[PDB]
Amino acid sequence: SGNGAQGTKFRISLGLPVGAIMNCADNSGARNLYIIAVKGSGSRLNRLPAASLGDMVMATVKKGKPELRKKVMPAIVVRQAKSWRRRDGVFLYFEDNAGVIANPKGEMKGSAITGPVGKECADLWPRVASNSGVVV
Amino acid sequence: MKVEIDSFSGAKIYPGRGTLFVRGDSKIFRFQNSKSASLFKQRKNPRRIAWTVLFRKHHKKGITEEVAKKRSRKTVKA
Amino acid sequence: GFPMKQGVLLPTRIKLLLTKNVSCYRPRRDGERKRKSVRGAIVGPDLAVLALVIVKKGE
Amino acid sequence: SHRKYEAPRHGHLGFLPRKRAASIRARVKAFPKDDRSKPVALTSFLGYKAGMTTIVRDLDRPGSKFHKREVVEAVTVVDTPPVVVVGVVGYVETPRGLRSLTTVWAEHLSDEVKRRFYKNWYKSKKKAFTKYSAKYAQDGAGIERELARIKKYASVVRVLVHTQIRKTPLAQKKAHLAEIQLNGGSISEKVDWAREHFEKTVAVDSVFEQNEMIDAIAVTKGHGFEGVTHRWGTKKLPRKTHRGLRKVACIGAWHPAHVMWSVARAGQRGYHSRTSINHKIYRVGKGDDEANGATSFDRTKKTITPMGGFVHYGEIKNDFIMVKGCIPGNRKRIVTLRKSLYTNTSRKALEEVSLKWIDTASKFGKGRFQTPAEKHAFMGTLKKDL
RNA sequence: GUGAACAGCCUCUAGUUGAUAGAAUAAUGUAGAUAAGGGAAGUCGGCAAAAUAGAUCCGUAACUUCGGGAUAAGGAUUGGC
RNA sequence: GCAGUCAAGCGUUCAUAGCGACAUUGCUUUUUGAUUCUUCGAUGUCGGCUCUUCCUAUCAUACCGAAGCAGAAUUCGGUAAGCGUUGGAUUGUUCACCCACUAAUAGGGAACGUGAGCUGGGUUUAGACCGUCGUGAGACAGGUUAGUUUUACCCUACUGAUGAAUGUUACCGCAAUAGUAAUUGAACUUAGUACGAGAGGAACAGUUCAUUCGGAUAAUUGGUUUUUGCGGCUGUCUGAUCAGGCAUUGCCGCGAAGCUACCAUCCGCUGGAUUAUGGCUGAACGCCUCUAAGUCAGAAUCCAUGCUAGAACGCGGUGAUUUC
Ligand SMILES: [Mg+2]
Ligand SMILES: [Mg+2]
Ligand SMILES: [Mg+2]
Ligand SMILES: [Mg+2]
Ligand SMILES: [Mg+2]
Ligand SMILES: [Mg+2]
Ligand SMILES: [Mg+2]
Ligand SMILES: [Mg+2]
Ligand SMILES: [Mg+2]
Ligand SMILES: [Mg+2]
Ligand SMILES: [Mg+2]
Ligand SMILES: [Mg+2]
Ligand SMILES: [Mg+2]
Ligand SMILES: [Mg+2]
Ligand SMILES: [Mg+2]
Ligand SMILES: [Mg+2]
Ligand SMILES: [Mg+2]
Ligand SMILES: [Mg+2]
Ligand SMILES: [Mg+2]
Ligand SMILES: [Mg+2]
Ligand SMILES: [Mg+2]
Ligand SMILES: [Mg+2]
Ligand SMILES: [Mg+2]
Ligand SMILES: [Mg+2]
Ligand SMILES: [Mg+2]
Ligand SMILES: [Mg+2]
Ligand SMILES: [Mg+2]
Ligand SMILES: [Mg+2]
Ligand SMILES: [Mg+2]
Ligand SMILES: [Mg+2]
Ligand SMILES: [Mg+2]
Ligand SMILES: [Mg+2]
Ligand SMILES: [Mg+2]
Ligand SMILES: [Mg+2]
Ligand SMILES: [Mg+2]
Ligand SMILES: [Mg+2]
Ligand SMILES: [Mg+2]
Ligand SMILES: [Mg+2]
Ligand SMILES: [Mg+2]
Ligand SMILES: [Mg+2]
Ligand SMILES: [Mg+2]
Ligand SMILES: [Mg+2]
Ligand SMILES: [Mg+2]
Ligand SMILES: [Mg+2]
Ligand SMILES: [Mg+2]
Ligand SMILES: [Mg+2]
Ligand SMILES: [Mg+2]
Ligand SMILES: [Mg+2]
Ligand SMILES: [Mg+2]
Ligand SMILES: [Mg+2]
Ligand SMILES: [Mg+2]
Ligand SMILES: [Mg+2]
Ligand SMILES: [Mg+2]
Ligand SMILES: [Mg+2]
Ligand SMILES: [Mg+2]
Ligand SMILES: [Mg+2]
Ligand SMILES: [Mg+2]
Ligand SMILES: [Mg+2]
Ligand SMILES: [Mg+2]
Ligand SMILES: [Mg+2]
Ligand SMILES: [Mg+2]
Ligand SMILES: [Mg+2]
Ligand SMILES: [Mg+2]
Ligand SMILES: [Mg+2]
Ligand SMILES: [Mg+2]
Ligand SMILES: [Mg+2]
Ligand SMILES: [Mg+2]
Ligand SMILES: [Mg+2]
Ligand SMILES: [Mg+2]
Ligand SMILES: [Mg+2]
Ligand SMILES: [Mg+2]
Ligand SMILES: [Mg+2]
Ligand SMILES: [Mg+2]
Ligand SMILES: [Mg+2]
Ligand SMILES: [Mg+2]
Ligand SMILES: [Mg+2]
Ligand SMILES: [Mg+2]
Ligand SMILES: [Mg+2]
Ligand SMILES: [Mg+2]
Ligand SMILES: [Mg+2]
Ligand SMILES: [Mg+2]
Ligand SMILES: [Mg+2]
Ligand SMILES: [Mg+2]
Ligand SMILES: [Mg+2]
Ligand SMILES: [Mg+2]
Ligand SMILES: [Mg+2]
Ligand SMILES: [Mg+2]
Ligand SMILES: [Mg+2]
Ligand SMILES: [Mg+2]
Ligand SMILES: [Mg+2]
Ligand SMILES: [Mg+2]
Ligand SMILES: [Mg+2]
Ligand SMILES: [Mg+2]
Ligand SMILES: [Mg+2]
Ligand SMILES: [Mg+2]
Ligand SMILES: [Mg+2]
Ligand SMILES: [Mg+2]
Ligand SMILES: [Mg+2]
Ligand SMILES: [Mg+2]
Ligand SMILES: [Mg+2]
Ligand SMILES: [Mg+2]
Ligand SMILES: [Mg+2]
Ligand SMILES: [Mg+2]
Ligand SMILES: [Mg+2]
Ligand SMILES: [Mg+2]
Ligand SMILES: [Mg+2]
Ligand SMILES: [Mg+2]
Ligand SMILES: [Mg+2]
Ligand SMILES: [Mg+2]
Ligand SMILES: [Mg+2]
Ligand SMILES: [Mg+2]
Ligand SMILES: [Mg+2]
Ligand SMILES: [Mg+2]
Ligand SMILES: [Mg+2]
Ligand SMILES: [Mg+2]
Ligand SMILES: [Mg+2]
Ligand SMILES: [Mg+2]
Ligand SMILES: [Mg+2]
Ligand SMILES: [Mg+2]
Ligand SMILES: [Mg+2]
Repeated sequence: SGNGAQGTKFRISLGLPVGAIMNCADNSGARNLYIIAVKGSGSRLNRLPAASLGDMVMATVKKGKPELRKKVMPAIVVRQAKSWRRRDGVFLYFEDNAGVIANPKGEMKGSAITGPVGKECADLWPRVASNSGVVV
Repeated sequence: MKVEIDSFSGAKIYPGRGTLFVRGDSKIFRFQNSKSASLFKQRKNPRRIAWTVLFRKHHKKGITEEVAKKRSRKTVKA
Repeated sequence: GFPMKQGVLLPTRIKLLLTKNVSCYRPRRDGERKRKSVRGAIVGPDLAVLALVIVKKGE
Repeated sequence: SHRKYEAPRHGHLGFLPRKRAASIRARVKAFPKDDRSKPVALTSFLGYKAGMTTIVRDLDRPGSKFHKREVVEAVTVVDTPPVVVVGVVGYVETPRGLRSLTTVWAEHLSDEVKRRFYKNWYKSKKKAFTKYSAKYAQDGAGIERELARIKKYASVVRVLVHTQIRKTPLAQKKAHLAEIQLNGGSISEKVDWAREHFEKTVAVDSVFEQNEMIDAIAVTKGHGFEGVTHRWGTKKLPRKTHRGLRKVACIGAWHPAHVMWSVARAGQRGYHSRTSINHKIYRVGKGDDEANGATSFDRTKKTITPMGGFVHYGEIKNDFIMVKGCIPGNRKRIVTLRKSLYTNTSRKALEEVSLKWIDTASKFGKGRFQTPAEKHAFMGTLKKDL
């Protein structure tokens, strides 16, 4: 979360600790995203920081265009897999872990998002809304 | 408040209850429980599992009174 | 505004291939078919408008 | 040396000692401030915890992303048949604290409470109160002198009430007796009230109402002898470690040469007293009301009892309080609901709820049905049956 | 008998049924298992654990003393009648 | 290592906003030396894991005084240790050094805390390679590889657990003393406002969420499975059938109950007194001064409220109190 995130976010189950790799779901040239940090996460001895739906992470691209590899950039988690629970009572989950590469302000690097996108992320990051097909 | 239904088993899913699965395509599948849920992950075919609605429908089980006549018609002349 | 379509069952919306001679589709060209959103024939509160026909007059 | 990495202690020193409570009936350590301008009433109530279930309602929180949407919420239900009034006890202020100076009892005591004064009912000659009861014979005079004294002295008046345990699916016969501070105005008015209510009966609606914030005072579930890991949430030691690993590796520095009061150790877990606060009353049930578990939006005549009935508890055939969320103690425990010690303005407290739906499906499995009516409808006719 | 089999597992003949016992099932152990999401971020170090495995068929790199490397790698298949 | 005094200088001007030479006075005992008191019929090295507690020379958080403080940001100083102070790559490391999050990633002590608590990577026996030295055996404060980590049942401490005797027994209560707890961030809005030539750019009140911590709880979801509950599968044995036995719980799918997870849900109080500091009235000292007398406002402090024990040698109210 943080910059450019207009909205607050209700807690959702943390799915992705540091080291996790999600699918890159944009058209940027990136094939996956390797999580090295979660923004706005706190501190407890021994705890991995771990992201969830609509969290902004800091990632590198393990697989993808060489102009994207070997460096750290912001991304946003768009699909989960660890099931979480909404305030309408529902426990839901996607089939994959996936997020999209983005700028500190929260602008997509790419122009499409392939696959669905959870609403809690859509609601959080307007330029993500824009590029989303099926939401939730 | 909507009572959704089990996309594997045919059961009513009253609120906050069972699980919701958003697949690759964006096809959403809703389960009443881990049973329908696992049979699902197991690529089991509901029309072959005796207790499901879908299976009962296809096998014409205990329908009886639906395929028993009704009475609904009129007569005008104006 | 999506129209209900008799025979679907379902209280949801689905997208169907439609053909010449059918509800909720008027073909532009000979042998044209279109895949179009359509509402189920089962009433829910998602409807803006129910369409009824009187069969018996009340008191 | 000095830690290395800083971390917060495991566990809260303000809940020591972690020993078993002295009674299953947790004590009310405090009552609301008194406002002697209002009518006389109780300030707490006895009940029994029966179970939980789920609720649906629309939320009202201008500003929330869930404003005007449905939420689903866990709630608990506590069985609550009318408490019966049988004594007043009158306390006086001293430079050594509150001390009781008398207790006046009803003339007739139910077997239920009488049973409470005994360790072996079946054998006993049940003589309890049989000479006190006589004090009424004579015109009434010594019971007046007491009642009178209480008025003359006395800074605070409590009422001896007890529960109607027989009106409850429990086996346990022996009822629960306890003191409840009276807060309606004037020491005299208080005792009058008390006296008038002897042998007579008091119901929860006279004490609690919808959307009120209330506290639950109860003894916590027991667990027996707990290792350090689960009891304090200490880190598991590594796999490699000899001579066991659910432990604390270092029990203290070399000086002070004494294991210290502030380190985690194996020992009793659970069966503690707790005064949990700020639980919202989402329903005040009436036992003489079919359609207890029904709603303005629901309608279907049905009571709060789940299909197959409250697991490990039974039925609910009396008034109850439905509290949002969850409460200390377990199914079957005597539990005390208490008025709040402050006027909370919260907004969160203040919001007035209206249930849309109360879950009613069996909790003994993955229940699919509210009523047996619904179940026959969906399922069809079976090989038993018609 | 199963099976490639003097393997494992089950059985006939023969031989045992010896090894203090009873009641409970707290902590901590020893020995045996399982865990959602993540996947070595743990650690000196993947220690421990997990994963792999039979057979039939297809397919198989560098390099080499030409003998190998090779079950390289990577795939499909397997019941009953 | 840390902190002062003098004040020549620095700082456009201007000693002391922030600094400070020449000198000079100190403090500290996580540096290193100096010493050799104790221990060689033995007090088990380094590091790390875990876990407690303490110090303050305060990094963050609360409230303040200064500024070469317009705003924003920052720097200096006070009261302050209540509460936090992390996730990784390399290295046996402590240290170092990068990446990264963050409100902040402060510094220390407790036999350089902590091996009948672990680990055993380094160091430091016996095997072994190399380099340098030696005629040689061998050496090296050089590099390298492999190398057994013992005991608690005692006492005390600590955690929990019973319990004789103060007529008996029972119920309801008091409260001494002791413990105590909550923490931090962001968004909306205030507001593109105050300030500013502009670039930029706040805060109080209000709202929604979140972090770290804590106490429970099991509606829901998830994990667990000897419900050996239902079904399935292999091998064999009971002549077949039915129904079963054996394979250290044979194997598999589902699986109620219980237990249980920031993997799940719920809940975490409000009064007073004060510190710094800004002030009132006001003399000393006809003027003047927050101070001498008296006094107002005031902080993550403190004392209560509240919350947990309940003194087994603190206590109250009440019930019934045996006869062959
Ligand atoms: Mg793609
Ligand atoms: Mg660690
Ligand atoms: Mg590569
Ligand atoms: Mg999951
Ligand atoms: Mg676009
Ligand atoms: Mg769209
Ligand atoms: Mg499952
Ligand atoms: Mg389950
Ligand atoms: Mg420290
Ligand atoms: Mg660390
Ligand atoms: Mg109290
Ligand atoms: Mg919200
Ligand atoms: Mg009291
Ligand atoms: Mg008296
Ligand atoms: Mg008895
Ligand atoms: Mg127990
Ligand atoms: Mg256990
Ligand atoms: Mg070992
Ligand atoms: Mg530990
Ligand atoms: Mg201790
Ligand atoms: Mg029963
Ligand atoms: Mg249940
Ligand atoms: Mg249950
Ligand atoms: Mg054989
Ligand atoms: Mg033996
Ligand atoms: Mg044996
Ligand atoms: Mg035995
Ligand atoms: Mg065990
Ligand atoms: Mg796992
Ligand atoms: Mg898994
Ligand atoms: Mg993987
Ligand atoms: Mg590592
Ligand atoms: Mg890797
Ligand atoms: Mg590490
Ligand atoms: Mg390491
Ligand atoms: Mg190594
Ligand atoms: Mg290393
Ligand atoms: Mg090694
Ligand atoms: Mg490995
Ligand atoms: Mg090892
Ligand atoms: Mg191994
Ligand atoms: Mg597995
Ligand atoms: Mg090879
Ligand atoms: Mg293979
Ligand atoms: Mg075949
Ligand atoms: Mg120092
Ligand atoms: Mg100058
Ligand atoms: Mg100047
Ligand atoms: Mg000076
Ligand atoms: Mg000096
Ligand atoms: Mg000195
Ligand atoms: Mg010294
Ligand atoms: Mg030093
Ligand atoms: Mg000497
Ligand atoms: Mg010495
Ligand atoms: Mg000696
Ligand atoms: Mg020794
Ligand atoms: Mg020693
Ligand atoms: Mg030795
Ligand atoms: Mg100036
Ligand atoms: Mg400025
Ligand atoms: Mg700025
Ligand atoms: Mg100062
Ligand atoms: Mg100050
Ligand atoms: Mg402290
Ligand atoms: Mg202190
Ligand atoms: Mg903190
Ligand atoms: Mg670091
Ligand atoms: Mg490391
Ligand atoms: Mg370097
Ligand atoms: Mg910073
Ligand atoms: Mg030292
Ligand atoms: Mg040491
Ligand atoms: Mg030791
Ligand atoms: Mg030792
Ligand atoms: Mg060693
Ligand atoms: Mg070694
Ligand atoms: Mg050696
Ligand atoms: Mg060496
Ligand atoms: Mg070595
Ligand atoms: Mg070896
Ligand atoms: Mg050892
Ligand atoms: Mg011993
Ligand atoms: Mg001992
Ligand atoms: Mg003791
Ligand atoms: Mg005697
Ligand atoms: Mg704006
Ligand atoms: Mg602008
Ligand atoms: Mg200017
Ligand atoms: Mg609870
Ligand atoms: Mg817990
Ligand atoms: Mg299983
Ligand atoms: Mg079976
Ligand atoms: Mg099978
Ligand atoms: Mg067979
Ligand atoms: Mg047959
Ligand atoms: Mg046998
Ligand atoms: Mg055997
Ligand atoms: Mg076995
Ligand atoms: Mg259990
Ligand atoms: Mg939560
Ligand atoms: Mg928690
Ligand atoms: Mg709260
Ligand atoms: Mg409290
Ligand atoms: Mg005070
Ligand atoms: Mg004043
Ligand atoms: Mg003045
Ligand atoms: Mg003068
Ligand atoms: Mg003053
Ligand atoms: Mg003064
Ligand atoms: Mg003076
Ligand atoms: Mg506070
Ligand atoms: Mg209070
Ligand atoms: Mg309390
Ligand atoms: Mg005493
Ligand atoms: Mg006592
Ligand atoms: Mg004693
Ligand atoms: Mg006393
Ligand atoms: Mg007493
Ligand atoms: Mg007495």
